[PDB]
Amino acid sequence: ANWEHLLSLKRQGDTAKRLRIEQDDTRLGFEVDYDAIIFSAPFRSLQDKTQVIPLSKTDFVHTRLTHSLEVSVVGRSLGRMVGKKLLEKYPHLEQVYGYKFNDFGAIVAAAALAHDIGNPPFGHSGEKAIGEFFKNGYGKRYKDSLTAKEYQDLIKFEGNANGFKVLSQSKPGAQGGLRLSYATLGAFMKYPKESLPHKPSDHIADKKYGFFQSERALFEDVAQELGLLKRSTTDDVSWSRHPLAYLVEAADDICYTIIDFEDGINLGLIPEEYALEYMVKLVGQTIDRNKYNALQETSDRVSYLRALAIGTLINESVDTFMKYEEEILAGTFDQSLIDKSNYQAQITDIINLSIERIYNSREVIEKEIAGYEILSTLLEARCRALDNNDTHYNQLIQQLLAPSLYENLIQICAEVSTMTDGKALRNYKKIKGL
Amino acid sequence: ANWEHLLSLKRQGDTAKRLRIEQDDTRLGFEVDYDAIIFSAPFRSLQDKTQVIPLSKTDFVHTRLTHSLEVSVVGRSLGRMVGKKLLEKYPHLEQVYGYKFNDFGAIVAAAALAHDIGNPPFGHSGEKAIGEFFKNGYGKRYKDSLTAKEYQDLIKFEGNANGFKVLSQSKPGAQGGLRLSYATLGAFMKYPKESLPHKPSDHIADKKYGFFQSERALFEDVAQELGLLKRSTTDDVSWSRHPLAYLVEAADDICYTIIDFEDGINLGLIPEEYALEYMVKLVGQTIDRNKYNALQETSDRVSYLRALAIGTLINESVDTFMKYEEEILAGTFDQSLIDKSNYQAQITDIINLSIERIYNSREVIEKEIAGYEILSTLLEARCRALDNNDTHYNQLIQQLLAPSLYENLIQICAEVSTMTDGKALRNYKKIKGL
Ligand SMILES: [Mn+2]
Ligand SMILES: [Mn+2]
Repeated sequence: ANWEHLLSLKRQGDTAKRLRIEQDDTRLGFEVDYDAIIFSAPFRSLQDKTQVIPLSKTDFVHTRLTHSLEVSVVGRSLGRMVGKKLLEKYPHLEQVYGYKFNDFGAIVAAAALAHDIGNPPFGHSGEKAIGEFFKNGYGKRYKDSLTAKEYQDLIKFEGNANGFKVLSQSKPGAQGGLRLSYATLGAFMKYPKESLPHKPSDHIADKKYGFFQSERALFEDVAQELGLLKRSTTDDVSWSRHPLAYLVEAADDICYTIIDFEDGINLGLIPEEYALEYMVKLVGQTIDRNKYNALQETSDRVSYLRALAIGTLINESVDTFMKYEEEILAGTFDQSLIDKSNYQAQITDIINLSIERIYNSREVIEKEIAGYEILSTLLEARCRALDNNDTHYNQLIQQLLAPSLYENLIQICAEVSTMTDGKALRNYKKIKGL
Repeated sequence: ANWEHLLSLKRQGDTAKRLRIEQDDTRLGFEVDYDAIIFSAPFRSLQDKTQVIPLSKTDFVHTRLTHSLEVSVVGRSLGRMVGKKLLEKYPHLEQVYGYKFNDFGAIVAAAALAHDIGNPPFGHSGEKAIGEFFKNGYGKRYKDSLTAKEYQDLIKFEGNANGFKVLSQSKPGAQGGLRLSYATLGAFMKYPKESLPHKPSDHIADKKYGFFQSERALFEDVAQELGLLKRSTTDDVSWSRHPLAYLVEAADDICYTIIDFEDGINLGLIPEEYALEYMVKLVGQTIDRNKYNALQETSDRVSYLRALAIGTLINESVDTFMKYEEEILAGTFDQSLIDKSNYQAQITDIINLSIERIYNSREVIEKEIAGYEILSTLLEARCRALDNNDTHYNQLIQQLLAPSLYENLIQICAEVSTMTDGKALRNYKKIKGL
C-alpha cells in the first residue's frame, strides 16, 4: 500500500489527475471538503437530531451536530500529529509530492465531521426499526424481487452506509453529491465491505458494512484510486481500511466515551460522586487537584476532567497508530486503536456505567420505543404509497414525504433516515391524527 | 503598527514571551483557541439560541451556533488568502519570525467562531430590553451609585462587550476564562473603545463599544501587547482596530446578508420569484444556469446561489483588504470592507428585503415583543433579589437563577444574556406561574 495514492485528491468524475504539488494551498481540496460539509443540507439537519439523550429546553444535551463538531476537532488534532510523524517517517511525501502535515488533519477532520451524517433518528433503534420492517414487517413482501445483498441492505440497514450515500448521491443538476476528495471518502469508510457476507470475522472492520449496492460502483472507483488492499476475491467485494479511517474511529470512540459521561453527570443521570473514581486513571498525572477543588460548579469540574482525559487519549492514540503503522498500512491490524489502549479497562468501565445510567434510563428507553413506532409508521406509509401510487391517500403521502424497486426502497430508507427528530414526529403525528 | 506584535501568542497571565518560531505546529496557540471555543460551555449554549427567526421543529432555522460555524468557515478562508498575500508582501514575517499563512486563517476562524458568543437571547430587542431596564426601568435606581461609564455599560449594554467578558471572565479555579491568544482577542474586538464617549464619529469602529469597565484593564493589556494605535489621549481609552478584525467583520457581513436571504426563501418569508433578481449581479458570471434550471428543489437552487455569492464576496473582500492594507495598518481606514464592495447596492437591496420580509414578519416581531417582557422580568427579579437578599422569595430567585454594586449588575446582565431562549422562557414562565 502507498501513502501517495491513499492521499488522493480525486473527485468523482475527474477526467485528469490532481497532483498535490499543483494545489493552491488556500483552496486545498481536503479543506474545501470540510467547508462543503459545513454548508450542506445533510449536515445542517444534524442540528435537530438526537445523539443519545432526547433533546429538551430545560437542559443542554449534545445533538448529532455538536457531537460531530467535537469528533472533527479531536480528529483534526489526531491527523495533525500523526501527519507530522508520517512526514518525518516518509520524507519523500513532503519533499517530492508536497504533502504537509495539515493535509492529514484536514482529511480526518472532514471525514469525522461527516461520520454520523447518515444515521437515522432515535439512535440504533432507528436502524433496527428500519431493518425489522423489511425482515418481518410490511417490507418482507419485496424479498423475492431483490437480490440477497439488496435485501440485506434493507434488513440490516446501516447509517454508516447511508452516510456514504448521502455524501455522494447524484441528483439532477448535482452529480456526485458533495464530491469530496477520495482520500476523505476513504477515511470516512470504516467498514469497506458490502452487506454480505455478514460478519465474516471478528475484525472491527467486518462488524458491519459501509456501502449499499446502489453505491458499490462508486466505492469500487474509490478503492481503486486509493489503492486499498483486497480482502475478498469473490464477487462480494471488500477492502482493508484506509489508514486514516482508524483515526476517525478513535476520535469518535474518544468523544462518545468521555462526553456521554460528561453529559450524564450534568443531566444528573450519573451521580457526580462517581466522576473522579472513573476518571482518576485517565487524568491522574495531569489533573491539578487544587484547581479542581477550587471550581465551584459541577459542569466546570466535569469539563476539566473531560479535557484532561481527551488529551490523554489523543496522545496515546497517536502513539498507538505509529507503533502499528506498518500493520495498518498492510491491512493486518485486527483491532481499533482504542482497543490497544492502556486505559482499556477504564474505558470499558465508563462505557458500561453510561449504558447502565444513560442508555437504560427511562427517557432513553421511552425514546427508542417511540422511535420504533414513528419510523415503522413512516416506512409503512411510504411503501404502501409506492405499491399503489394511484389512490388519493397515497398521493397525499407522496406530497407530504417525497415531492427500480431496490432503488426506490433504498431511497425511501435514506429519506426516512435523514428526517430530523421533530419532522419525523410531526409527520407521524399527522398520519395518526394529532 | 507592526505585524509581528499584532500576531501575539500571549495568553493572560504570561510571565514570559511566546515566540512563534518556538511553537509546536501541532499545538499552535491560535488553533488551540479554536478548539477551546468549540468545547466551551458558552459556545455550546449557542446551539439553543435564535439567530434571527425563532426556532421551530417544522423547519430548519439557523441558530447562533450554526451561524457562528458558517462565519468561522468564511473567516478562515479570508484569513488564509489574506495571510498568503501578507506573507508575500512582508516575507520577513515567515522567513525570520516563522509565521505561516494558516496562522492568519486560524486567528480569524477563532475570533469569528466566538464573535456572537455574548449576545443576549431574542436578538437586539434583548440588548434594548437590558438597556432600557437600567435607563428608565427598575435599574434607574442605581444611576447615582455608578460612574457615567459604569452606567453607560448598562443602559447601552452590548453583546460584543459581553462576548469579551465571556471569553476572559476569571472565576475560582479558572483565571482568564478561555485564555485565548491576544491576537485572537484583537481580531475579536471590532469596537476597541469603552462605552463613553458615545459615537464620537461616523466610523464603524465607533458605532458601539467593545468592552465593559470590568474588562478595561484586560483590554489595556491586550492593546499594549498588540501595539494597537491610540484613538484617544483622554482617560476614555480607545484604539484602532486590529487589522484582522476587519476580516472577522466581513465574514459576518457576508454570512448574515446572504444566509438570512437563503433562510427567508426556504421558510417562505421571501418569494422564491425574487431569488435570481436579487442575486444576479453577485452570481452572474459564475452561475451555471443550465445546472440551476436542472435543480428540482428550491433549497438546492438557493444554496447554489448562496455558495456562488459567498465565493464572489470572499474574493472581493480579500482584494479590498490588500488594497487598503496600509490604511488599515495605520488605523486610517474609515469603513468596513463590505462598504467598499462593488456590489454595495445589491447587498443593501438584499438587506432591505430581509428587513421587510423577515425582521418585520409577524413571528420575528412577536418574538422581540415576547423577549422584552421575558428579559425585563428576569432582570427585575435578579435586581430585587440583589437589593434584599434576605426575603424568602429572593433566596428562591437566587437558587433558581444564580447559585461591588457595578460588578453585581454587570454580572446579572451577563448571566441573563447567556441564557438560552428556552431556559429564559421557562424561568420567566415559573416566575409568572405557568
Ligand atoms: Mn459518532
Ligand atoms: Mn453574527
